[PDB]
Amino acid sequence: AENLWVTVYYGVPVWKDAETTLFCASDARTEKHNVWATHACVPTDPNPQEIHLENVTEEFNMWKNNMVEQMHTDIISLWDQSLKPCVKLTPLCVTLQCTNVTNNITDDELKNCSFNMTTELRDKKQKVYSLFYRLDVVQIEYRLINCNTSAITQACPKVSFEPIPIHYCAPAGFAILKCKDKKFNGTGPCPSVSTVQCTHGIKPVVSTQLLLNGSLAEEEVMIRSENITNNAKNILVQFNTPVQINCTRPNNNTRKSIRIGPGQAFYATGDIIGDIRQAHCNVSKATWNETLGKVVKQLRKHFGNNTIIRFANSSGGDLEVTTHSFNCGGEFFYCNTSGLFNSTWISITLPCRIKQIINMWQRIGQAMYAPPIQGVIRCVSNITGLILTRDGGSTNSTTETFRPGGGDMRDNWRSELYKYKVVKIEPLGVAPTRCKRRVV
Amino acid sequence: AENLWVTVYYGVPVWKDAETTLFCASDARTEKHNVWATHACVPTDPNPQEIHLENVTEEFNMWKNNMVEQMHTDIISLWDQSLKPCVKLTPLCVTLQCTNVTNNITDDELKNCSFNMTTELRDKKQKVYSLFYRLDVVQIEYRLINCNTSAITQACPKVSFEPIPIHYCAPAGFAILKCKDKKFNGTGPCPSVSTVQCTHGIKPVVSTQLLLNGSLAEEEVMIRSENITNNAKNILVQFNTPVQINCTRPNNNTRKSIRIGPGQAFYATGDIIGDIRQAHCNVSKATWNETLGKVVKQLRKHFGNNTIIRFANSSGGDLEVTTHSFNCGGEFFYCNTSGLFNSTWISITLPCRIKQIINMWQRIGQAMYAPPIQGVIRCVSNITGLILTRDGGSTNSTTETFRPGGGDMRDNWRSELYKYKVVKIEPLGVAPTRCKRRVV
Amino acid sequence: AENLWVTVYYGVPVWKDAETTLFCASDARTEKHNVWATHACVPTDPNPQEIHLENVTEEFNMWKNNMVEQMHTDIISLWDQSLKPCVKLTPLCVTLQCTNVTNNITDDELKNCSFNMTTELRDKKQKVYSLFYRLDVVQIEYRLINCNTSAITQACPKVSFEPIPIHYCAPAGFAILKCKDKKFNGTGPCPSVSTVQCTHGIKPVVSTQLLLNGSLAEEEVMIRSENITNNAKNILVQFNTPVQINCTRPNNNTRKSIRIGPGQAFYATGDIIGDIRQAHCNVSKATWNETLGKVVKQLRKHFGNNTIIRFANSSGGDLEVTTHSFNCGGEFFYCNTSGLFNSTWISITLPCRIKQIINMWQRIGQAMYAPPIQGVIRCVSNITGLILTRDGGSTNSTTETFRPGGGDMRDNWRSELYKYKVVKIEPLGVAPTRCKRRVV
Amino acid sequence: FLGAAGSTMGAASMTLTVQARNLLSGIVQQQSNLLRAPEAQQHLLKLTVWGIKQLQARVLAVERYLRDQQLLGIWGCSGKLICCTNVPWNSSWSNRNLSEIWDNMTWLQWEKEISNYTQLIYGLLEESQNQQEKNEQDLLALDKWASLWN
Amino acid sequence: FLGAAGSTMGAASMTLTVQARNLLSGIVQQQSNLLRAPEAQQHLLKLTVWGIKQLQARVLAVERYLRDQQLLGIWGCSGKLICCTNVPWNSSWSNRNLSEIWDNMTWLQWEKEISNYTQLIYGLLEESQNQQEKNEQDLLALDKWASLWN
Amino acid sequence: FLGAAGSTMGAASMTLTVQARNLLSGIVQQQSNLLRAPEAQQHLLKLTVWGIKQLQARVLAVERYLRDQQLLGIWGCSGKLICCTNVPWNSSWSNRNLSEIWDNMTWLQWEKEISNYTQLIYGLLEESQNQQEKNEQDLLALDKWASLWN
Ligand SMILES: *[C@@H]1O[C@H](CO)[C@@H](O[C@@H]2O[C@H](CO)[C@@H](O[C@@H]3O[C@H](CO)[C@@H](O)[C@H](O)[C@@H]3O)[C@H](O)[C@H]2NC(C)=O)[C@H](O)[C@H]1NC(C)=O
Ligand SMILES: *[C@@H]1O[C@H](CO)[C@@H](O[C@@H]2O[C@H](CO)[C@@H](O[C@@H]3O[C@H](CO)[C@@H](O)[C@H](O)[C@@H]3O)[C@H](O)[C@H]2NC(C)=O)[C@H](O)[C@H]1NC(C)=O
Ligand SMILES: *[C@@H]1O[C@H](CO)[C@@H](O[C@@H]2O[C@H](CO)[C@@H](O[C@@H]3O[C@H](CO)[C@@H](O)[C@H](O)[C@@H]3O)[C@H](O)[C@H]2NC(C)=O)[C@H](O)[C@H]1NC(C)=O
Ligand SMILES: *[C@@H]1O[C@H](CO)[C@@H](O[C@@H]2O[C@H](CO)[C@@H](O)[C@H](O)[C@H]2NC(C)=O)[C@H](O)[C@H]1NC(C)=O
Ligand SMILES: *[C@@H]1O[C@H](CO)[C@@H](O[C@@H]2O[C@H](CO)[C@@H](O)[C@H](O)[C@H]2NC(C)=O)[C@H](O)[C@H]1NC(C)=O
Ligand SMILES: *[C@@H]1O[C@H](CO)[C@@H](O[C@@H]2O[C@H](CO)[C@@H](O)[C@H](O)[C@H]2NC(C)=O)[C@H](O)[C@H]1NC(C)=O
Ligand SMILES: *[C@@H]1O[C@H](CO)[C@@H](O)[C@H](O)[C@H]1NC(C)=O
Ligand SMILES: *[C@@H]1O[C@H](CO)[C@@H](O)[C@H](O)[C@H]1NC(C)=O
Ligand SMILES: *[C@@H]1O[C@H](CO)[C@@H](O)[C@H](O)[C@H]1NC(C)=O
Ligand SMILES: *[C@@H]1O[C@H](CO)[C@@H](O)[C@H](O)[C@H]1NC(C)=O
Ligand SMILES: *[C@@H]1O[C@H](CO)[C@@H](O)[C@H](O)[C@H]1NC(C)=O
Repeated sequence: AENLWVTVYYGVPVWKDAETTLFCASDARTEKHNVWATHACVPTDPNPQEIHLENVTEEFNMWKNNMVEQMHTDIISLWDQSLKPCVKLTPLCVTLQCTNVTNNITDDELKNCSFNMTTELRDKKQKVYSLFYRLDVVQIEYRLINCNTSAITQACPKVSFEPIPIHYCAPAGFAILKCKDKKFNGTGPCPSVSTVQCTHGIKPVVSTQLLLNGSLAEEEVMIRSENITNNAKNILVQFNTPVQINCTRPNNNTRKSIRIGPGQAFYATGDIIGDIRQAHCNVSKATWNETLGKVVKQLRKHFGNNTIIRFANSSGGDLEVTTHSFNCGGEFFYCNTSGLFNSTWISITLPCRIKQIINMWQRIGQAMYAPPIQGVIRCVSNITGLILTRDGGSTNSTTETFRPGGGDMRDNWRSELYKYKVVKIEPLGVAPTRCKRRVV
Repeated sequence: AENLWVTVYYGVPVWKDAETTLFCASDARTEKHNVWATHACVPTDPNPQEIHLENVTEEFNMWKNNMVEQMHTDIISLWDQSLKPCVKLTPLCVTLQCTNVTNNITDDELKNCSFNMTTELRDKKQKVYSLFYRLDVVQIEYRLINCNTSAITQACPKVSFEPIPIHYCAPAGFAILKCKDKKFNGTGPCPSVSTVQCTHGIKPVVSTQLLLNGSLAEEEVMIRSENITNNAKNILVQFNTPVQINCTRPNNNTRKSIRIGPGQAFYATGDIIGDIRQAHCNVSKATWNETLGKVVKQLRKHFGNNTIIRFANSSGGDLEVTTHSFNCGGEFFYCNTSGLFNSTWISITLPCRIKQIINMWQRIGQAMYAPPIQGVIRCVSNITGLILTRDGGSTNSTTETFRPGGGDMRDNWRSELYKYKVVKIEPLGVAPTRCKRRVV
Repeated sequence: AENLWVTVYYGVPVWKDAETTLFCASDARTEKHNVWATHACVPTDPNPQEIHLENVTEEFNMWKNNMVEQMHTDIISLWDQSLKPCVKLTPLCVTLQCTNVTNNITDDELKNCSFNMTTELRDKKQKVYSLFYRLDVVQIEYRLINCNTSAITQACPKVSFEPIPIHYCAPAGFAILKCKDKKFNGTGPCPSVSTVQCTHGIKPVVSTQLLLNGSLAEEEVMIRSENITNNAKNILVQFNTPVQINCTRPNNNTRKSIRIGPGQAFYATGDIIGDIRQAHCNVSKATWNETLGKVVKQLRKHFGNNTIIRFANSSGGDLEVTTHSFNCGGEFFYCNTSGLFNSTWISITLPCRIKQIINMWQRIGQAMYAPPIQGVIRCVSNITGLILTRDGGSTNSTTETFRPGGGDMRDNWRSELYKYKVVKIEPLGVAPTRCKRRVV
Repeated sequence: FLGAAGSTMGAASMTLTVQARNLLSGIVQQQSNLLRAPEAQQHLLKLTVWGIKQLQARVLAVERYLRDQQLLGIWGCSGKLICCTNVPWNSSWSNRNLSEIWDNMTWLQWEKEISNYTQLIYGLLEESQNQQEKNEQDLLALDKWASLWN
Repeated sequence: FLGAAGSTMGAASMTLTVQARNLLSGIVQQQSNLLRAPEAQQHLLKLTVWGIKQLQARVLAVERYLRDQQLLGIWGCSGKLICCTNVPWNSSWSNRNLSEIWDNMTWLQWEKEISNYTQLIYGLLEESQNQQEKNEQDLLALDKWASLWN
Repeated sequence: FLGAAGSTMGAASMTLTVQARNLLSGIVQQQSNLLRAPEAQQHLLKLTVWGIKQLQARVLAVERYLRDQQLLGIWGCSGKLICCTNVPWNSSWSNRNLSEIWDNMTWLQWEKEISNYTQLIYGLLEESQNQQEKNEQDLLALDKWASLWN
């Protein structure tokens, strides 16, 4: 043939994998003082134009994904930005003269503490009623647990904690791929992909050991891991059935407002109406038994169909590695979920404790104080899966043991950003053809 | 005719009404530590190129104007940014052992208070002389009024409070219209408009009930309202005559510097030279009588020429809705301007009080403390109009009653941004002509 | 000839002198918590492409240079940004009951002070061991020197103070010239210039009276001044020989951690191992004698070869204008460098004192507190020159006197940004030629 | 600048006789005030109120000032302030007298005429500009010597 | 948008038949979401988390969206979405069958072919575009009347 | 980059023989350092000193790098690095010998010659480019068949 000639083509549909910043997008509905809404960052969220491609088998990854770190670092930054302008509680770390409570059943408990406080005109102090839990006070008669670490600034009561769903929208010159293959496990070439400009609604919940409200898979309940071979890797599992958790807190929980110095009110738990019962969550034993059977039957796909045993969350660590922990309406629960794991191989209540002073929910250092909630607390929604660990050890052939591990928060959003990927767009392409310029 | 062909035209002089941010512009003159200058934000302010158009009757609005909110929200943001790095006075909210003053005439007054203070080496406290006013202390012997609300950080003494005029300049792709019709009342099609790049000098003064230094209209003193029909609408009025207000404060007002802890000086009023008189503002009764006659004669244009009565402020409320309040050289006056409103239908002094602790000048919450000014305070400049309210009620035909209402601050700048409007520029236009491309 | 026609040329290599912002650039090596690294601002620092021009004699200036102010204002801004999140020491300004130390030689000294402190549960105070120096406490038995000025927030111990070198890179549309003439004194037309995109490695050290680690000149040790004529101008001098300063601090300096309130640790000097000697720096007298001979022989170039005398820095004044002051491994030295200046016309130790509380190293106002360093401190590197002052006066002909002045910090970086200049690029140029457009 | 916006398009036929009455340079010469002092302020002040409000307004003018240059590029009209098309005055049913248009009608009134179908015109332009014309240019890649115009 | 990226270049010869499958306007119409609400939020909030993260991402798209317009300008191809050169298909040793290329090969696979020497092509383009051609245009500044084509 | 700035325009006639001695790509390839690490830093740090100082410098280069592209568009010279005009070398009284200019004079010295009247040249260019030429192109909208060149 003749000598061809290179011809540029501007707008070629090619892409490379890249890394860049994204941005939230949500909708309007007043009271946009939500700690993740940041008063409606991009409040548009327009109609979701989605385009299939159908002729490309693009590879994916969930364990090298970059969006989960951008999700994780924005959550902590939206956390402290919300927690900044509220009231410090550095005058609260004092000695506490405490005693027990006596109105109702044992095995709940609480402590009746009082202290010199209210600090109003810099000159007059008062002996103040207060009612604290356990697991936040220590002896020496008492002090708060966090006074050997740093400050204890409280939450503003006007803000909320309902994780309204957000949408990550790509900036210009970038695109969001989305694997539509309903059996894409964790990592590899997805045969059926599609392109969106923004993600779907992603509720930024926070829960150890049991991820709630999710994005439920299809009826093959999927198993997700980096590699099954290494025992030191957490295992994600996704559901297909919205199993319910009817959680509640029994008591009525009267608030008591305290003046501290200048116009800085402080809210402490007043004396409650007087029916001290236990916080608990009812789970139907039948449906829970059926979901584990679907789990173990696809667990036997990965290795030999023999001797599956489940165990209590690993002993030791700080509540947050052992109990299924979460919040319900701005009230932070800690449930001994031992009673879910016996050996499955061929209604349930759960004892829920309550902390009020919380650590930084990932870090050590600064710590927040939850205000009390008036009335009776009850909330309920679905689970979507668990975080499990294979123990391994000397079990060369049999007695396979699983315990519901998981302490990191990134594995929550890894379970929802698995089917997304970001690519840059390179609109400059060249090709040889038979055209040549007419040189004047 | 033949089929025409569409022809683009890039740079067509069309516009749409839009909303965008603007920016200040001023001039240089050291001591640019002015709370609105923000150390000369755009210190250029070049020559004012103004272009008339003469063939367009463009509509306007002053009650849907967007620039007043951008003016209002920048003033509060320039306020708190100035008030941030100064000294907090949270050690000042203590008990005060007070007594009266005895040197001069009654009906002025002041309180001789003392307290344990100076807090210097965290260990030594002192009984400190102080001299406070009334209207900022309450009994229980005394405390400051703001200690049941929030903190009381003081002003830095090096900054000033003279409202130097600024210029709002449009960004690129936008334009500032300006109605030149000298009888444009509030809202409608202005026949003679013109375009500027920046506004004129706008002094950001703050005054209830009597707006000062203004932008004076022509000899028809204009009446401005949203609608005359609704009685619950404030009525702006613009002058044409610079009536003078010779304000002064009599006393000499010695300062007294106090050391508080680390290097945080505090300024309190020392014992004055000893001629305790009243703060007052002299107004010429003749010229004030003539201005009201021009007002009422154009008030009779809007409705029947009968029975105009003016009143003092009604329904009580805080000072700031009842007294004409302002500052004079960083000293905040409150004058019972009852003596200006009798029934006009056919030299004056005014009792001025002084607060020192001021609330947030719009909001509730944080509050500033004015430092004292040494020497004798006297200042004088023009008025440009009032803010009035029609009462209405059962007065179906006669006895029309007006009282000088007005509590909002946006109506100040509504009286000066009425003759301005911002438009985006859409330089892309199409038209059919007789040209067609020569296709190769 | 015929009428020529103007022809634009886009990308003409012309320049004008301009002023704009630059940015740092450095390299990676963890522990990027350096107070000037700002966690590796631009951590690239690529290969230094340098281009000579060889046919242009471009003028320079070092006394009208703009980059030194951008260097100076970035250092203070990187200072306070590092000093912001650390611990305030406003509870430390209390009365101190002090006494001397008795273990070793006199003429070192230190004070054994104790105070009511540790403030842990807002209610319990303790008598605390502490060991302070002199030159930071005053009588009334004692208090810190800075409690009559402002607060005394301490340094975070995890950060460092080693001045790692940075690179100022020009932004787009700008260029950095660089004079290669090895005898360019301070100001004038440099015959051999070259262009770089980024500067070389510039260590941002801070030292009065003796600039260390430098950028050493060629063997003609250069003399730099604005003009020799005015006596009120500092004189820079650049070396060519890396003379060594073996500095050390003898003692072992045990740390003692103190709990203050909430989780705010405080580090005070514990009781040392017990060999109290003097801090000193050994300088070889031979090499120091030879360097001064090269200095005076080129000093005689500027004026008559007669009667050169050098002096101590007069008497009185502060430390920072009199002693050669610096830090060594986060430990701030003050050495009476009297013993370097006798009349030169034809091993040395130096008594080094230590402050711990430092002022703002240029300003008055806020002040930092250095934490102690454990172990034995010893560090050594080169000098590159001095800052001298001509006294003048009535010495019309003879007895020329020099004293090592210099209090400003800008003259440090003036000694390294002298051979650099920034220019904007104007790529639009026109010229007449013989071409004309073919009008259709 | 905007000197004959109130005029009719006949008396704004002089606007296209001049630099679109200096509209395009007016889009960009308004930047010169904020070009002149974004840096010349020498103040510390620890904080910037206009550090975003200027910068948000500054890049707003750039993107708006680039969408048109991108749109004139997509219609082959980049650089040309005035250019005609190959799409005719189509069946757009705002069909009328020419000397009604280029004699007595303002540009604002002209905008009020064709406010509708403006996006319909805008999609219509790139059809004839690329989807027929550029492949017709690829049909000009033959260069025969004996049977060119058969 | 990206509607036939998975196709071969033969079935992406329809992409160049359309607006490069709407890629270039897709580069700039994605800005319209952040064009629509950067200011419409009316909140004080005293502090901005996205005050830089949006603004850094916003000007990142502009500079990337201008390097290509600068690169098409340097190859004389500004405005032209498709243009050929004077540099031929050179000794670049990825020499093969044409109807292997424009029938059965994706653009991504085509990128995998000439991922190397891509910068070598890019330097090669401006050589014939300026270093011979523009001075050849300066050689067209003669305008004789009797001895033009000697 | 800037490799023959010290040369005369005769020895910078080789600069226009090359890519204006790589000046225009040098305007934009200097952005690639700040293109390479604005985001690759993974640090929290709660506050940004260069969050504005880079961003102010970044958009300063864009607007300056767009005023020229806007100015070459207004003179019909967009894309052309070198183009002549219809305005001749006018009565601008810096009239001299050509081989004084294109043999022995630097561009900086050439700037020192015509530092004055530079804005007078710049207004002069758009006069012949639009105010006569574009309406002369509108005079080419006739297409007769029997009496074209009367
Ligand atoms: C589980 O899913 C629910 C589904 O919405 C999440 O929202 C919670 O929904 C319940 C309704 O069952 C809300 O309780 C009540 O809502 C009424 C509405 O009229 C309100 O007036 C009451 O004051 C009460 O709040 C509940 O507020 C709402 N939010 C929370 C935080 O419980 C729920 O968030 C999901 N739970 C988890 C752990 O993801
Ligand atoms: C009313 O209009 C005046 C006109 O300037 C505004 O400025 C005030 O002007 C007076 C002069 O009559 C200033 O008083 C004195 O100025 C001298 C100048 O030599 C100065 O040395 C004295 O220390 C004293 O300040 C006055 O400072 C100045 N500013 C104020 C705040 O009064 C005045 O602001 C206007 N008043 C209102 C309420 O708008
Ligand atoms: C003078 O020049 C030296 C050259 O590096 C600057 O760095 C200092 O170098 C000394 C080494 O002689 C360091 O001392 C020791 O380094 C070892 C490395 O193994 C380290 O493990 C020890 O803990 C000890 O630090 C010294 O750290 C280092 N920095 C300082 C601040 O002294 C030195 O900065 C230059 N001095 C001046 C005043 O410019
Ligand atoms: C999940 O699906 C992926 C799809 O690629 C599988 O990944 C690879 O599969 C091949 C063929 O079986 C193996 O040779 C590779 O080792 C697999 N890589 C990885 C990272 O797994 C994978 O086998 C599937 N299953 C699991 C448990 O990951
Ligand atoms: C102020 O001038 C405007 C100019 O338009 C007048 O506004 C309208 O006038 C027409 C005719 O009189 C009325 O039908 C409308 O109801 C008016 N609208 C409004 C909002 O006023 C207006 O009448 C003049 N006077 C006042 C007091 O506004
Ligand atoms: C340093 O070198 C510069 C190079 O220009 C000299 O500067 C000028 O030199 C001429 C001729 O000797 C004098 O007329 C000027 O007064 C000099 N200007 C300045 C600012 O010095 C200079 O003489 C050299 N020496 C010093 C000590 O600066
Ligand atoms: C839980 O599952 C049900 C059943 O599909 C669904 O309707 C609901 O939206 C889910 N989420 C909740 C209750 O938050
Ligand atoms: C008040 O009115 C007079 C009279 O026109 C004018 O000269 C002066 O500038 C006005 N403003 C003042 C005194 O602030
Ligand atoms: C000091 O001078 C020596 C000799 O050239 C050199 O090797 C060294 O890098 C210099 N700097 C130091 C020790 O910091
Ligand atoms: C306005 O229109 C009139 C026609 O009555 C015309 O004479 C005048 O020039 C026009 N002015 C402008 C600025 O267009
Ligand atoms: C994918 O390729 C097939 C050829 O087997 C073709 O029929 C189809 O149109 C292609 N689809 C796309 C979206 O390119």
